[PDB]
Order: sequence, then structure tokens, then C-alpha cells
Amino acid sequence: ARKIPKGVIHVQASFNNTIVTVTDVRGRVVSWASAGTCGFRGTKRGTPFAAQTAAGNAIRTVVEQGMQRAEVMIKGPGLGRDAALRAIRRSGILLSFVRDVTPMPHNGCRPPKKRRV
Amino acid sequence: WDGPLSSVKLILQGRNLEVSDNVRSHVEDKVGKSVAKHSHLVREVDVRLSARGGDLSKGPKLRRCEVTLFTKRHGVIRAEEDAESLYSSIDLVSSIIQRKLRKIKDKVSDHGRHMK
Amino acid sequence: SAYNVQVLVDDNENEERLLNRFRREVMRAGVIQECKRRRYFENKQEEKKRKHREAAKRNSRRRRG
Amino acid sequence: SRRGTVEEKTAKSDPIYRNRLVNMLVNRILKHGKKSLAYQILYRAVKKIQQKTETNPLSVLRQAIRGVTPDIAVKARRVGGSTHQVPIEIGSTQGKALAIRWLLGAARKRPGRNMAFKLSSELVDAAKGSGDAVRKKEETHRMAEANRAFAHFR
RNA sequence: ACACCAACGGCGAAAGCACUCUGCUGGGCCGACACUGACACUGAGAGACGAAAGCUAGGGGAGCGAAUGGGAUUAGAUACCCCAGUAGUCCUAGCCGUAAACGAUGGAUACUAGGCGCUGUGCGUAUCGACCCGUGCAGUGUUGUAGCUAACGCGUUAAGUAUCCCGCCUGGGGAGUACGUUCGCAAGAAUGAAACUCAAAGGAAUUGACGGGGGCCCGCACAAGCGGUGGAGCAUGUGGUUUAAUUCG
RNA sequence: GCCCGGAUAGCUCAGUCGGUAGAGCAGGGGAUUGAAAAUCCCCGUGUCCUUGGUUCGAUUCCGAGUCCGGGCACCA
Ligand SMILES: [Mg+2]
Ligand SMILES: [Mg+2]
Ligand SMILES: [Mg+2]
Ligand SMILES: [Mg+2]
Ligand SMILES: [Mg+2]
Ligand SMILES: [Mg+2]
Ligand SMILES: [Mg+2]
Ligand SMILES: [Mg+2]
Ligand SMILES: [Mg+2]
Ligand SMILES: [Mg+2]
Ligand SMILES: [Mg+2]
Ligand SMILES: [Mg+2]
Ligand SMILES: [Mg+2]
Ligand SMILES: [Mg+2]
Ligand SMILES: [Mg+2]
Ligand SMILES: [Mg+2]
Ligand SMILES: [Mg+2]
Ligand SMILES: [Mg+2]
Ligand SMILES: [Mg+2]
Ligand SMILES: [Mg+2]
Ligand SMILES: [Mg+2]
Ligand SMILES: [Mg+2]
Ligand SMILES: [Mg+2]
Ligand SMILES: [Mg+2]
Ligand SMILES: [Mg+2]
Ligand SMILES: [Mg+2]
Ligand SMILES: [Mg+2]
Ligand SMILES: [Mg+2]
Ligand SMILES: [Mg+2]
Ligand SMILES: [Mg+2]
Ligand SMILES: [Mg+2]
Ligand SMILES: [Mg+2]
Ligand SMILES: [Mg+2]
Ligand SMILES: [Mg+2]
Ligand SMILES: [Mg+2]
Ligand SMILES: [Mg+2]
Ligand SMILES: [Mg+2]
Repeated sequence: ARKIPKGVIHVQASFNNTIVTVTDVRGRVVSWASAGTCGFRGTKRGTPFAAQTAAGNAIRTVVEQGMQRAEVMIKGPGLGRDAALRAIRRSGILLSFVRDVTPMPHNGCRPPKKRRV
Repeated sequence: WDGPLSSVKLILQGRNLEVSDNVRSHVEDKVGKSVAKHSHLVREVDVRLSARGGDLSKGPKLRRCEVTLFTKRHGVIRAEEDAESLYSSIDLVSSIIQRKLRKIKDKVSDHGRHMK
Repeated sequence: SAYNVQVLVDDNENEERLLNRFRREVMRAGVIQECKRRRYFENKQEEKKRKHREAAKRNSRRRRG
Repeated sequence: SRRGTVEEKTAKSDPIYRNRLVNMLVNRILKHGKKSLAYQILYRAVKKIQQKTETNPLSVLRQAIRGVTPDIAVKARRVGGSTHQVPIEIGSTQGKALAIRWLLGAARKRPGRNMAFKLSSELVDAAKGSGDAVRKKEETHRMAEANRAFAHFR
């Protein structure tokens, strides 16, 4: 739909799922792919493999718009933080910068209590 | 005895002793409670009665009740009790059974998260 | 804009080296351990436990090696 | 098998064709240890397969087993209190084993008259990929790949 | 609410106190003779401070979250888990006065090996300024001699050897309850019995057995195979009933 | 009384701009699981309302008939 030569890839990795969004430097969203939209449900939705197919599935659409260089943003403690990165590499798209944006509060809102499990 | 337990085999065996109607009914009641709640697991109840002492033999008047449970999955629930009256003995065994049972149900059926 | 870890990929790029460089950056800033730590809340006691445990761990790893 | 592993046993050769493979299958076909009967059944199977088609049966073996050999299966693992199907990858000897076994199994279940007829029917159907012993393997793959997410050794 | 700094670090009488800054102010320690010349130590009653929860009045309300509701789990689940979420948590002005308010160790003084540390300072040395070294004090931490202790352990920061003052204990339940008073807006706090009843209740170490605590390792124990039982018919062993007896084990 | 929309697998509805009849559950099977469930995959069934017309032939387009789901009315 839009052919943008350079932009950014946001990958949020949580413990139950990982979102991979494709955007451009103007701060605008083009197309996204989630581990859940790939036909995965809750348990499997956390594994690095679903993050793999998620990243691959977004980059399908990003090469279809004909884009070349990109920055990678990784947010969150989950597993896909490593796995997704591999996909970004093997999908044959030039890797500019890979940053870790995981929000670190400098103090603040008191987190939920400890699960006694 | 129970319908919800109909799937269970209740086997009542006097060893040295003669079984009456009150012993029957009492066995059905006290084993009845024990098993009834945990019925889904339980399979076969084997109760043997052994009397000794008084006029039969030397030593105190002892009546000893042994019970044995099997579950569809786990086997060997063994409960051995010694006491004065048959009734007392049965009450004791039922007290033990209950505990062992709900220990099994506790372990396995808890969705216990066992990581290893 | 803000960032924690900066890995700039050159054109000598192969997958494994990039992946491990990034892995050691995350290990260096201690981020995943940090967000496992702030996942739930800790009383001062578990904080003292974590301080003595981790600090004496890395300190004894410096004094033995 | 907790302590000692297994030493390797001499791989024999079937008397007529000098094969390791044919001897594998005549050993797995065996029942009540009458080799006398097994050799007869298998040789009349070679006879009916050379009757039906003019291709070398020595090759129809390799086509039959290359056809039904699983490269992957699953296994039950207990991981984190969760019971997982984990797609463990299969060794070669185990591959040939499985192969010969589903072949023989689907061969014992056939509608026919003899065992030589059934075995030939199924070698003919597995060498073309046309039958239950290949279908079975492909199901093992279908249920290996649906569960592909649960291998963390990937 | 204050990441990193943060430390087996600093100050505080204790409670507690940490993004940064400035202002008002409390102590502490050290070096000098500059001075007073026993002014000391403790403390019944009495006073002040005193985490968190709680309460009164007024604000404030993001997150968290008693209560409450829904979803599950389970024989049941008024719990653990999840989804929401009210009091409260915050600020001002008060009240309450309790905690495993713990070093489970009242305060002052004197005196009794060391080793390894740290913080603040002082002296000499090193250079002429940062170390550096040796040392004097003041506090703070870890091993350990004498001695002490029922044992564990404590051991110049005593639980050692002595002196002084103060609080408290006198078998376990009954019970930190009742009654009565004092205080409190209330919740309660402080002071604190007796009848009755038991021959025990307790501490420290030891050998076992046990743990849905660890570490190491075996066994056709599981797995991987091959054949069976449970279904059918009969053979037979036992229980049960039956019988004059179905001998007993 | 008018105005719309429907009748399609046992149930619930997707429908080329006429050339194959389809989804999601109910069912059967397999392990999942020591046993439950998730987890997962396979398989079965059709006069596309009844009738005629159009067409090289129709679920598809049109006429009549029948039933069903709703929307809006009126001075015995
Ligand atoms: Mg999870
Ligand atoms: Mg070994
Ligand atoms: Mg101090
Ligand atoms: Mg604080
Ligand atoms: Mg000052
Ligand atoms: Mg004078
Ligand atoms: Mg006083
Ligand atoms: Mg006060
Ligand atoms: Mg408060
Ligand atoms: Mg109230
Ligand atoms: Mg208020
Ligand atoms: Mg709120
Ligand atoms: Mg919440
Ligand atoms: Mg509820
Ligand atoms: Mg409400
Ligand atoms: Mg309920
Ligand atoms: Mg909320
Ligand atoms: Mg106040
Ligand atoms: Mg007190
Ligand atoms: Mg305290
Ligand atoms: Mg030095
Ligand atoms: Mg000192
Ligand atoms: Mg000490
Ligand atoms: Mg010591
Ligand atoms: Mg003492
Ligand atoms: Mg007192
Ligand atoms: Mg007394
Ligand atoms: Mg009053
Ligand atoms: Mg109360
Ligand atoms: Mg007293
Ligand atoms: Mg003890
Ligand atoms: Mg042990
Ligand atoms: Mg053990
Ligand atoms: Mg055995
Ligand atoms: Mg086995
Ligand atoms: Mg039988
Ligand atoms: Mg005798």
C-alpha cells in the first residue's frame, strides 16, 4: 500500500505473547503481526517459535512494500527477545540498529503482590 | 450401603470372627463416609476383622481392623488399627483412610505444579 | 526517544555474532533479571535477601577467581 | 538398563540375497521362532511382487522403507508440571525399526488370503506411497508439526 | 514512590531516616590545659517521643489493595490462582500507645591474648600533596586464647572478673481471662485474680524413623520392545451360602 | 391488511456476475493425560422449500404455490 524505503520494527516481548509491529520514522504504523494472529493460542503463544513465525510474517508484508533498511526495537522480558531477532536476520533485510527499549521505572507505582503458588 | 459407591467393591471378611447385622451396618456407615467423598478414585475396599483376647486367647481384649483401598490409578492404601471394641476399631480405620485418601487426592488432583 | 542497549550492526553482519553481542549487552545491563525483579512487589526483607545473596555472589566470584 | 548400555550385535545377511534388510524383515515377521515358515512366506512375497511388476524387488524394498521411514515423531515429556508432546528426532536404526513395524502391522490387517499376498500387497502399496503404512507415518508428522511449538531444544 | 550509587556502609535515644537544593536546629567524636573543681551513676512515682493497622475533621486519590463481586480449581473452597475493585495507603490538625518495638541481651564504671577488617579524625613518617606506612583515641564487623555456660555458644561491643542503682521471674493449664478502677470518641490499652484441674509443661544436644526438603546411585521399577491376565468355556484354590458334616490350618 | 428478508449437512448460517455445494458445533477415531480437560488432528451425511419457465446446462435468474422470521398501518 505504502512503499517506504526505511523505517522501524517494534518487537514487544511479554511472557504470554510477543507483538511485532512495522512502522516508519515519521512515527506511523504500517502493518503488524502478533504471535496470536498466526493461529497460536495461549501456551504455545509464549514460545520463541511463535515469535519466529510472527517476525517472519510481518517481514513478508514489509518486503512486499519493498523496504530495505530498518531499526529493531525490543521491549520486554519475554523469550522472543532473542528468537524474533534471528527472523529479522534471515528474512534478508538490512539491519541498521537493534535497541532495547524495555521500560525501567526509576521508582514508582508499587507492583502487584507476590503470587503464592 | 450407597448407590454413588455402587462402582466400588466392599468386601467384608471376618477372620477369626462372626459378622453380625450391626457390624455390617456400622461398616457401611463408617467406611461409607470415608470413601463417599473421594468415590471417583476409589475402587475396592477390603476390610478384615481380627479379634483376640478375653476368653479366646491371652492378652487384653483386642479387636483389630485392617482395611485396604485401591484407586483406579494408585494402589496400596493400608490401614491397621487396634482397639477395644469393633466399633472403636472401625472408627479408627475410617479416620486413617480419610487422611490417606485426601493425601492422594491432594498430591495428584491439585494440578499441583511440580516442576522437575 | 530513549534507549538502554545500543547494538550497531555493521555490514560484516552474520546472525550468530549479532545475536551473541546483543545477548551480552542484555547480560551487561541486567535487564531481564530486572523485569523479573519488578514483576512483583518485595518487602524490605526480600530486598535485603537479594542484596546479600547477589552482592556476596559476585563478590565471592571476584575473590575466588 | 540404568547402568550398562548395549553392545552391538552382528548384523546378519539373508542367505539368498545377502541382505541386511531382508534379514531384518524375516526376523520381525517371525512368530514362535519358526524361521522355516518366515523364510517361505517372505520368498513367496518376493515371488508375487516379481509376478505383478517387472521391476527389481531388491529396489522395491528401498522404496518401501524410504517411503514409510519417519524422520521425526513425538514423545511425552513432563516439563514444569505441564504434560507436553515434544517432537524428539529419530535415530536411523529406530527409523528402520518403525518402518518394518508399521509395514508388518498394516500387513497383518489386510483382507487377503495368504501372508505372502498381504506383505506383497503392502510392499507394492508402500513403494508407490499409496497405502496405510505411509499414511501412518504422515500422521506422525502431522502431529509432530502441530506440536512443533513445544520443542525448546529447537 | 525515589532506579544505578547501595556496602558483611552513615546518623539517630528508640521508633526510623536516601532524587536534588537551600534555610532553622539537635547531638557525636577528635586536638589543645583555656577554665569550674565531684557538679557524678541510676531512677519508684511523673513526663516526652513512640512502625503498621485503626479512628475524628477537612482535603486528595494514579498505582496497589482488606472487604465485596464474577471466573475457575475442588467432594466442598466463604482459600491459594485470575478479572475487576470500596475502605485504606498520601497531606493538614489531632487521638490511640501497642509489635519477634529483637542483639529475643537495662544502665554506669573498672579490669582481663590476639588475628583480619571498616568509618571518622590526630600524631609521626612518605613526599613537602594523594597515597604510603607505623601508631593514639572514638565507634563499627568477623574468627578466636583465658574464663564462663545445661549445652548451643559468648568471648574488650562479654553472656568473663568485680561495685552500684532499676525493672522483672518463682510448675502448666484456667488466663494476660473475670471483677473493679484509671485512660480512650470507639476499637481497646494499663493494673491483674480465684475456684477448679493436671504430674507434668518446657530448654539444649543425640541416635533413629519420616519429609508432596536437597545431592549421588542402583534394580524388567518405568521407558523401548515381545507375549499374556481381565472377556469365553472348562480345570483347580479360596471366600460366601448351604448342610448332620461340608475336619483343621 | 401492506412492506421487507429467509427455507442450504443432525443444529447455526457462508454464497461465483450460472459450470465444485460450503463453514462452525453436535457426533465417530487417535493419542493427548498414571486418569480428567485443554491440546490437537482425521472421517460421515445434502432432491440448496414446492412447482413450472429461461438456459448448452441452474442453489444462483424469473413467474405461481407453501411455510417462517420482523417492520408499518386502520373509526363495522
Ligand atoms: Mg504462562
Ligand atoms: Mg551413571
Ligand atoms: Mg550508632
Ligand atoms: Mg524509606
Ligand atoms: Mg549539625
Ligand atoms: Mg581552685
Ligand atoms: Mg518507670
Ligand atoms: Mg503521643
Ligand atoms: Mg497509619
Ligand atoms: Mg471501621
Ligand atoms: Mg478521611
Ligand atoms: Mg481508585
Ligand atoms: Mg488490581
Ligand atoms: Mg468469590
Ligand atoms: Mg457494585
Ligand atoms: Mg464456586
Ligand atoms: Mg485496577
Ligand atoms: Mg497524624
Ligand atoms: Mg509488650
Ligand atoms: Mg524494628
Ligand atoms: Mg592501602
Ligand atoms: Mg573501641
Ligand atoms: Mg557475633
Ligand atoms: Mg566470637
Ligand atoms: Mg547466662
Ligand atoms: Mg508487669
Ligand atoms: Mg498455678
Ligand atoms: Mg469514660
Ligand atoms: Mg477487634
Ligand atoms: Mg505480674
Ligand atoms: Mg529442639
Ligand atoms: Mg532422608
Ligand atoms: Mg530424600
Ligand atoms: Mg516386576
Ligand atoms: Mg514397557
Ligand atoms: Mg476368566
Ligand atoms: Mg489348631
